[PDB]
Amino acid sequence: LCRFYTTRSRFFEAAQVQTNLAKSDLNISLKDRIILLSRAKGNASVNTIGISRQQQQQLNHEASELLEIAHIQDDLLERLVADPRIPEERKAEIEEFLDGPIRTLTDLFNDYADQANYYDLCLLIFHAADFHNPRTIMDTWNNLINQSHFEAEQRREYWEIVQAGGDLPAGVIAPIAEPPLPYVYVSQQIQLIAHRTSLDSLIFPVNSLLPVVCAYAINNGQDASIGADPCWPIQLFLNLGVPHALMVQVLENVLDTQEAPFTGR
Amino acid sequence: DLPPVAKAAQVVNQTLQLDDSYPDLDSYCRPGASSDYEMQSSDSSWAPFHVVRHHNIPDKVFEHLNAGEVFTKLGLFAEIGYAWASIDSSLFLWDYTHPNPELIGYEEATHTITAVALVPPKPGVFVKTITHVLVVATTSEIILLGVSATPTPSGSKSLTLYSTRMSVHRGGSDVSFIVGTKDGRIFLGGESDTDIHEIFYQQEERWFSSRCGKINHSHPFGSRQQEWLRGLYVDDTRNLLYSLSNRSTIRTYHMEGPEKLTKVIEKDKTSCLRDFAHMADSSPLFTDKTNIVALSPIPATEASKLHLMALTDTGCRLFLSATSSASYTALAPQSMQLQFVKFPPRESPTRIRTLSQLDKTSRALDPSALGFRFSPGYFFDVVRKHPNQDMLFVSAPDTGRIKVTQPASALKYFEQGTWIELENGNRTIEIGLTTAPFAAAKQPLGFGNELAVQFDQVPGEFAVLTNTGVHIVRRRRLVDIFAKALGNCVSASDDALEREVRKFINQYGRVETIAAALAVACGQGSDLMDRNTENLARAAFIEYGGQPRLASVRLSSRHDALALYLTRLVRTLWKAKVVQVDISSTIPTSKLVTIQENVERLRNFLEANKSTIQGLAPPDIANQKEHQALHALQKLMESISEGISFVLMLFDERVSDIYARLDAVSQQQLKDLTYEQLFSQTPGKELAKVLVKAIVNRNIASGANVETVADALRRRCGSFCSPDDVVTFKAQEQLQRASEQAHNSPVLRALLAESLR
Amino acid sequence: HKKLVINKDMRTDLFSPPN
Amino acid sequence: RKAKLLPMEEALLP
Repeated sequence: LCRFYTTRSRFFEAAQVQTNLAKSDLNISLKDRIILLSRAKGNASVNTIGISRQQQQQLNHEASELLEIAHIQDDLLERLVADPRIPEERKAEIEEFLDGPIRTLTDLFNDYADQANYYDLCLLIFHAADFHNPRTIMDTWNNLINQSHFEAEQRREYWEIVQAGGDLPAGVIAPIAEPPLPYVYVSQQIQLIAHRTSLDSLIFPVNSLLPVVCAYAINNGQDASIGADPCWPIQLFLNLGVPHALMVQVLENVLDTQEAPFTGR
Repeated sequence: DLPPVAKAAQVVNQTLQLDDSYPDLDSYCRPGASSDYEMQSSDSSWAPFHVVRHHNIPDKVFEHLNAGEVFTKLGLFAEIGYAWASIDSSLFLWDYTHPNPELIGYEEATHTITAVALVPPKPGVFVKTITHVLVVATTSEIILLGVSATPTPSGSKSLTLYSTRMSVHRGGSDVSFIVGTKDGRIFLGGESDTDIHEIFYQQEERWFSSRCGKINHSHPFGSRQQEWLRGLYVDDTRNLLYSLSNRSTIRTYHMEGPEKLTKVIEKDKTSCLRDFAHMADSSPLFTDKTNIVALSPIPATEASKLHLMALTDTGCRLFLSATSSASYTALAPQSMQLQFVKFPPRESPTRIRTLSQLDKTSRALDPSALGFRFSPGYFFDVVRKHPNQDMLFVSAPDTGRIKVTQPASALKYFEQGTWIELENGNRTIEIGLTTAPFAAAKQPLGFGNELAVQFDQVPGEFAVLTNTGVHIVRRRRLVDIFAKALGNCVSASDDALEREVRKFINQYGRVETIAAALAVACGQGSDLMDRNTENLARAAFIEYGGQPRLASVRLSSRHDALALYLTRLVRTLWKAKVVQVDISSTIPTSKLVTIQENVERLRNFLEANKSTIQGLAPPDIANQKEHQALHALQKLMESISEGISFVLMLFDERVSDIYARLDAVSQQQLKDLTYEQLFSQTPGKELAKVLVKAIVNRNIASGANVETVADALRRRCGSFCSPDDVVTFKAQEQLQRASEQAHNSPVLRALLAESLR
Repeated sequence: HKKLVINKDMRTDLFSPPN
Repeated sequence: RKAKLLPMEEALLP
C-alpha cells in the first residue's frame, strides 16, 4: 500500500500508515518498527499536495521521537543479549519484552538501562526525555567515567600479563595490541555520546561537566607521568565544539572557588 | 416491633453466614477420585482465564544471554513485578511492567550463579524501608543483598539494592532452590543430594560468631544412594517445609523452633502407589514409571486435612492428607497419605470448535512438565506434547456449581477449564502470582467463595514467564463472564438473552445470576456497547427476577439478589470494629470511599428505575412484604452511606484529642463499636449523636470554620444530625469565640448578643 | 513509552534465579 | 549500569 502511495507522490499518507503500524500491537519486530518509523520520518519531511505544513511536521515529529526511542531500545536489547555477565535465563526474558512494540522511556531506564549499569544509554534516555535534573545527570556522568576507567585499567593489565608470559583468567580474550590509556577510552565515551546528542542537550552542562572531567584527570594521574597531554580535557571539549568564551568562563570559576582537587599548588 | 434497618441488618447477618458456609476443600475432595470438567474455548466469553497483555524481554538481556559462555537462567519476582536473568557470574533485574525498562545490573559475584530468590527479611535486623532480601547463590558462596521495593506513581515498584557484608561459603552441595518463610528464614537445596541447609544472619558482629552462618539440617552419614531435589516448598500456616526429589520422594519437615528443622515424614513413590492401589479406581496414568514433577502446599486456612498437591507427568493431581499421632504436645504431623485424585480432562485444544463415568485414562495432559496451584485452586499445567510449543491448561473450581450443590454428600470437585496457546518457540519457565493471595474467609469453610469477594479484591493475575517474555493471565469473575455474554446479546432477539440467561441459572442458580445482572447494571466489570450491556443487565434484572409467593412468605429472587449484592459490598465492614485504640480507624479511608461509592451507585440505580422495577413502587400479602423488605434494604443503604460519611468526618478531625476529653463509658462504647451497630442499632446512632456534639466543641477550639463544618454535618449525614443542634453549635461558636475575643471590649457585645439570638 | 518513571521500591532482583 | 549498592550502615539498625 505504501509503495503505491509513494509512487503517486502521496508521501504523507504512506507516513501515516507506517507510523500507525509501528505503534500497533501486530506481531512486528523492533527492527522492522525502526524501519517503518525511519521511512515515515522521511515521507513526512517532504511536501505532499493538499496537506498543511503543520500536519506534515506534527507527523514527522512523532516519527522522529519514536525513532529515537526505538534506537535506544535496540541498543539495549543487543547489548543485554551479548553481555557475558547476564544469565541466559534472563536474556530470553529480556528478548521477549524488548523485541516488540516500542516501550516508554521510564521502563527502558528503570527495568533495563539502570539495572545493567549502561550509563551511556541512561544519558541518551535523559536527553530523549528532556529530563531536567542536573544532579542525577552528573551522578550518571560520574558513574560512566569511573566505570570506563576501571575497564580500561583492566584491559591494560591483561595486556601487560601477555607481554610478561603470565596466564589470563579463564575465558578472557587477550589483547594482541596495547589498549588505550584510561583517559583515551573515557574521552571516547564522551565523544560517542556528544555526537549522538549534539552538545545542545541538558546532558552537557559544561559548567558542571568540564570541572568533573578535569577532576578525573587530576585524581587519577591522567597527566604527564604517563605520557598524556596535560591539557587533554580542554582539547577534548574544544574539538567537540564548545565555544571558547564559555570554556574560559568556566575555568575562571574553577580558579576562583578553589574546590575539590583544584587547590593549593 | 422491629424497625426497617434492624430488619434489613438481620438479612445481612444471615447472608454473611451463607457466604461463609461455602464448602471447604476437604468436603468436595473426599477420599476417592473425580474427572469433572466443563471445558471452555479460550476465545469464549465463558473462559475462566484469559491473556490480557504481554511484555517482551528487553533486547539488552538478549544481548547478554546470547553472550553467555557456559550458563544462563531466567526467573520471576511476580510479587513486585520484576524478572531477572543470570549470565555466568552476572545478574540483571528489570521491571517487566515498564515499557522500556532499565536493567539493574549486579556483577560483584566471582563464580557462576546457580539460584536467585527474593525473600522476606528477618525482623529487627534491617531498617524498616528494606522490604525484601535478595539471595544470590553461586558455585562458591551464597550472597545476601538488602532490597527496597517501594511503589512508584506508575504502579511498579522502585528497586534499590543494599550491601550487607553477609555471605557464607557454599560448600560441596549445589544450590538450585531457595525459599523463604514469612519470618525471613532462608532454606537451600539443590541437585547434589537431598540435604536441606539454612542460612542464619544477625545484625551484630561477635568475636565468637559471624554475622552470617550456614548449617546442614539433614545431618547425613554412612551409606547414601544417588538422589537429589526437584524443588522446595514452604507452608507458613503449618510451619512446614516440603522437598520433592528426583525419585518422586516427598519429604516433610517441621519448624519446631525459630532455628530448628526436623524431618517428620518421608513418603516415596512406592507408598503413594500403594495408597493409590487401595483406592476404588486405579489407573494406568499412575505407575512405578510415573514421575512427580511438582508439589504445591495447601495452607491450613484453605483445608484442615489436605496438606499438599502433587502433579504427575501424566497430568494427575494427587491430593495428600497429613495427620499427627496426637492432639497436643505447632503440632508436627507424622503420617501422609494419598486420599484424592483429580484425573486429567479429555478435551484437547483445537483451532476449530469441536462438538458420566470416572475418566481415569485421558492423555490430554501427558506429558506435564511444570505445574502450579494457587488458592482457592487455580491450576496451571505446562503440557509439552511437542518439543517446540508449550500448551497451557488452566482451570479453576466451579465455584458457582459447588456453592449451589445440595446435599453435601453430592459435592464433587467441579472445574471450569480452558487451553491457552503460546506461540511457537515459547518455552514456559515459571508462573507466579502478581496480586495478593486469595482468601474469602479465615478458615476452610467460606475460604474458597470467589463469588463473595468479586467486589472486594481485584481478580487474580498471574505472570507466565517464557524465554521470550512475560504473559499476564487474569482470572475472570462471574460478573466478567455475565457482562461479556450480554455484550454478545446486544444484537439479538428477546429470546436470545433469555437463552443466555438460562445457561447462567442452570450453573449458578437464579439468585447469583440476578445478582450478577444487578452488579453489571451498576457498572461492575466496566473497569474493563457498555451502556447497552448495562441496559441489557437492567432488562435481565427486571424480566427474570421472579416474584414473591406464599409458602411466612418467600421473597423474590430479585430481593435476595439485592441483599446478596449489598452484603458483599460491606462484608469487610459489618462485623469490624470502627476504631483501633492514639486511636485510628480499623478500615483504611480509601477502602471506605470505594465501598460508599458502590453503595451509592446501587442506590442511584434503584432510584432511576423506581417505576420499572417490581416492588419499589407501592402496590396481596406477598407483594406487601416484598415492598416492605425492599424498603428496609434501601433504608439500610442510606444508613450505611451516612454511617461511612460519619466515620470519615470523625478522622478528618483529631479523634485522639476528642477521645481524651471523653467519659469512660463513652470511650468503652466507642472501643467496641462495630459498623453493624453504627448502621442498624440505636446505640450506634445515640453514640454518633454524642460524637458530633463533641467534635464541633473541639472544632470551635481550633476555630477554623464553624459554618463550614455546619453545612458539612447538615446535609450529608442528615437524618442523624439535627438542625436544632447546628444552631446550638452556631450559638456555642459565638460563646467560645466571645471567650476568645474576651480581652476586646467592643467586639463581644456583637458576639454575645448574636449568641443570645 | 517516551516517559520515564523511576521506581526503586519494587523491582525484580537482576542477580538471582526466579522463584 | 552497575547498580549502586548503598551502605550497610543505612541497611541494618541501630
